[PDB]
Amino acid sequence: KNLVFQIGANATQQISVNIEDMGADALGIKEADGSIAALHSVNDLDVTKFA
Amino acid sequence: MRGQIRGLEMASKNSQDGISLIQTAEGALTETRAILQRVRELVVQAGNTGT
Repeated sequence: KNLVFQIGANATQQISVNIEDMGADALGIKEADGSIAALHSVNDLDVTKFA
Repeated sequence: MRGQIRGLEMASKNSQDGISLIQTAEGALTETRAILQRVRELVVQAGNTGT
């Protein structure tokens, strides 16, 4: 779902744009990951697990 | 001679008349061209507003 800004008057005089950020925007392999790299943005481990 | 003379002036009148017919059609097509210009503008603007 790439974003096409028209830039010039004629055909193809345009570009592409993309973007992604949300809760699950931690370290991204192809998906974020499973038990890691998703919660770290979404659910911190700072419950007790550092103790 | 006279036949071809008066016939010739009449033919010239006929020609001018043809010109003015062309003037009408040309004005219609002028305006059509303005429309199509506006259309193209809306197409370009539509192009970026695909995003």
